[PDB]
Amino acid sequence: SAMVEELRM
Amino acid sequence: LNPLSPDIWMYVLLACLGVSCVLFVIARFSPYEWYNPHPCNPDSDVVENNF
Repeated sequence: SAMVEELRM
Repeated sequence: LNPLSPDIWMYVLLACLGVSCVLFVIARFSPYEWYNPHPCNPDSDVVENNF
């Protein structure tokens, strides 16, 4: 969740 | 620009590009750079970017 949240933005 | 030999000039340009890019990479992994603009109102968790 952390990587996705800070990656897609 | 004669003093520094043409080697170091291009080395420095490439180093600047690489350092900026790795800074950008570490910015995403950073925990606290996400700084919810205008935290005067904590109403919404608008987690937004910098760097």
